[PDB]
Amino acid sequence: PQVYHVDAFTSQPFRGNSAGVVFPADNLSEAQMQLIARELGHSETAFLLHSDDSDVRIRYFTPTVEVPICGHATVAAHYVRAKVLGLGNCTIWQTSLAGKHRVTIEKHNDDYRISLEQGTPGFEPPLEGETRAAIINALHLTEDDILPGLPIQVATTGHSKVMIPLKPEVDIDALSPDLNALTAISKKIGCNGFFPFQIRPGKNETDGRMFSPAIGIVEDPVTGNANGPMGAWLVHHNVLPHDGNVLRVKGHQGRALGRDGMIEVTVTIRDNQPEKVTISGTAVILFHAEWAIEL
Amino acid sequence: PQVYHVDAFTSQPFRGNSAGVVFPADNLSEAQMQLIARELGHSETAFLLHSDDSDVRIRYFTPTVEVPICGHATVAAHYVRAKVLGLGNCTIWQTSLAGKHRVTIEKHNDDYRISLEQGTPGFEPPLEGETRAAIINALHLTEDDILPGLPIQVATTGHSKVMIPLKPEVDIDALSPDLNALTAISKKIGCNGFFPFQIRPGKNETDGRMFSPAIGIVEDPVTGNANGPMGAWLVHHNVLPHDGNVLRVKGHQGRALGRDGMIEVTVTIRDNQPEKVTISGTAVILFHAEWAIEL
Repeated sequence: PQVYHVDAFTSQPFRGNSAGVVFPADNLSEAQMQLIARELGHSETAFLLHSDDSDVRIRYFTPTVEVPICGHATVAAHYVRAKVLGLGNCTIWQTSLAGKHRVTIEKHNDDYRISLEQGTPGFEPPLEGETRAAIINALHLTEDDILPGLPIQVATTGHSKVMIPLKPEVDIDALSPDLNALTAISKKIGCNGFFPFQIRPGKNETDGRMFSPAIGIVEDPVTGNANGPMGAWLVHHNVLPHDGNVLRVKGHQGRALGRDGMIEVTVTIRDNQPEKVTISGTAVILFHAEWAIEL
Repeated sequence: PQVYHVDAFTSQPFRGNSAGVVFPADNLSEAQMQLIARELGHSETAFLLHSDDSDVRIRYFTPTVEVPICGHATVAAHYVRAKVLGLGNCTIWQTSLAGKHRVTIEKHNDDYRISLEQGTPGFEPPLEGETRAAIINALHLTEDDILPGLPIQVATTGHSKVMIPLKPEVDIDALSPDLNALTAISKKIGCNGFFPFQIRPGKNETDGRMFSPAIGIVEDPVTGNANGPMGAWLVHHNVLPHDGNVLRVKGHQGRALGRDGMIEVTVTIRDNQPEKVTISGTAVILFHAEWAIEL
């Protein structure tokens, strides 16, 4: 029984999004898992369990509550598991609270990249009138800062987020929103995260920040559930040119926090609509240890 | 270069006040120590360094800033150091930004107790009028709940706290303070922490809670710089009987957080006043490891 401290969506130590990984977590109760996640203090800790109906079952806990699948924690978990079991190029099936998920492992020069297929892409009607203006004013921007001819709009591949497309000229790192205003807007529109992003001039690459004060996370460093839908939204609205039937976007997040990370978003396209979204990233293990106490 | 994860002021895993301990830290810069402290996410991480004017130097970092000294981190550090070096019953001097402090290490039953001698006890003029009323109201109490004829006041042995003496009848675990009100009080009085405490009937034994929302810590599990001054306060205001040489109080803190800890406070007495305050506790190492990355 070991604990691993992992920075996900980065190969640079102390960057990315940190997660704990514990295994084997078989015969740990729900309450012991919750206690260990509280103790480690990461946004999430993944606990790896044996499964007879899948390759592996993962349970995910914040310091206070069990959650369903989490992108960065899932990357961390499979990165650890690949490294410990010495996997090569493999497809793995994992179970969680949220059912079954397809995970891919790619090995290149003794390092690993983990891919996760997300749920079905979807969009809600664009936010207009007072709700739009209130979101823009919560970021202390004006309508001139928004990418022309594109909506502020809830997008999802499983956990919904508000897309806020910004012009390249906007200083996204200087953004300091009204957190209480965003929290109020989240209850009305029923969406707990806001995702302002911009596109690097000329490239299929982006820079975003994810603010979710309603749920108690002021800002998450690197968010698969924002970057995935963003890639889907980019196809849906024909914002980026693509050859073939795939859009590949390199999403950057976490720079203002001093926790830069990179998610590769691959979107398969059917009749110019997003069909499937896959997110990819690597990780770095800072340290790992056997527990010095009986659990 | 190793990292230890320690719960201080307890022998029970997952209780007490957790701290990180890193050593040797001699080839780390200030920036690296700060990043490590941020990464571990403990309220404090202690870094153990060679000293040229004492037995050991310690630097203390929260996730955001360097601090002069802290009790639970000091206990963690010397506990780890005692385990790693196989020390016996030793009295040593440590150096920090707070200066030179005397640390005692005691070995009983293959385990260790660490004592730290704090600074000189100090007591400011009692808080009265609107300020006293504001503090009581922010705890959702009334004047009937405060230990009769005793002041609410800033007291200190190194880092000041507001002493709030409650009747033993008050349900201290049920307190849920107006944190915005405490934050505004802290700014007016120039003190960031509030320490409601009560005395167990017939015993030299206390229960307390330390709230410090002004600095982004809603509640601290076990605070040496609150329990120390509390011990001194009890002598200064003639609250508990004693022989006249020493008063020993067993302080408890952290129960409502599910992070129960204990801190022994020893106060030497001269002319019916507190002269010298020592705090003591044990600790438990949850795990430790060499860093897997180059620092």
